[PDB]
This record gives sequence, C-alpha cells and structure tokens, in this order.
Amino acid sequence: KINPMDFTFVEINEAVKLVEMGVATPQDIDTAIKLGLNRPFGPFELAKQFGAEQIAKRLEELAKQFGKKIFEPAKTLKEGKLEELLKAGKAE
Amino acid sequence: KINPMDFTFVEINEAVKLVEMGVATPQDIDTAIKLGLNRPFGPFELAKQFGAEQIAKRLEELAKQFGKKIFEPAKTLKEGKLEELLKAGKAE
Repeated sequence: KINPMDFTFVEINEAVKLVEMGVATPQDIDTAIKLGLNRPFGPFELAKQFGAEQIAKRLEELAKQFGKKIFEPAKTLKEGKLEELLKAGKAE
Repeated sequence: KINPMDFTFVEINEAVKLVEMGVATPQDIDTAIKLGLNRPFGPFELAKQFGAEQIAKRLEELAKQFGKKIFEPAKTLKEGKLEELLKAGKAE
C-alpha cells in the first residue's frame, strides 16, 4: 500500500542517481525543482531533512513489492554517504 | 491502489511542469534521465509513447485520491498540447 510520501522518496533517488551518474548536480536539480515546481525544498534538502537511512529502508520495501529498477535504493543513500555526495557537484 | 507505472506518470508531469515553468528543456531532461538512469526513453518520449490523454486521466484519479500538488496533471497534458511544447525547448 503506497503513500503520497513514497512518491517523493522515489523522486529523490531518481535525483540522487542522476547526480551519482554525473548527469546533473544536486544544485541545478534542487533549484529547478524549487523554482519550476514552486516548492520549498528540492530533492536533496528534502533528502537531508529526511535522512538517507529512512528513505532507503523504505525504498527497499518497495523494491521487494515491485521489482522495478526505479524503486531500488541508490547506493549514495543505502550507505548514508549522502553528505559527501553534495560535496561532489557542490565542491567542484 | 497504485501501480509501478503511476510512478513514471508522476515523474513525467514533474518533468512536464519544469519545462512548463521554463527551468529545463524536454531534452536535457530526457538525456540526463536516459544517460544517468540508463534507460531507453526519457520522460517525454515516454510521454509521447503513452499519450497526454491517458496520463492525465490517470493523474486526475490520483489527485482525487491524494490531493497533493504533485499528482495534479500538468496543463500541457490535460489539454494535449504536448507536442507544441517540445517545440518550445526544442525549437528555440
């Protein structure tokens, strides 16, 4: 049974993985979302708000439920190294 | 009751609206998704594949179910003007 919140959990790791594959930065993502989507927290601040720990555990659950690639938790998350990752697109 | 497919329906109009608010183009989106997410069709070809008509009708359903902003169908879609929209970020 799915929540509305699961949809931002999945959006988030969509975002995460893009950043993981180097096709975008945490920033252009957050801003375009915030600006385009007119909301207060982009995927990543959202992620920071929530916690890598929580979102993954949850994404796991869904991966079992569905077995689609999209639901499987980004490694950035499943291993909490989120913060060093912002460093990547943010640092240089 | 939600399907796995609903998650790409919502991703799509996430994408759509970004493009609607001018913060990205249909292209940088499709490619970053395809490249970063290593899949065959970006949000928009996906959308083209499916049809503005179908995705909206469906997004509607979810908006009633949840009443979160994220689920409400982009106007680009709910009015099928999808194709002229690719023109925007694609044309100039």
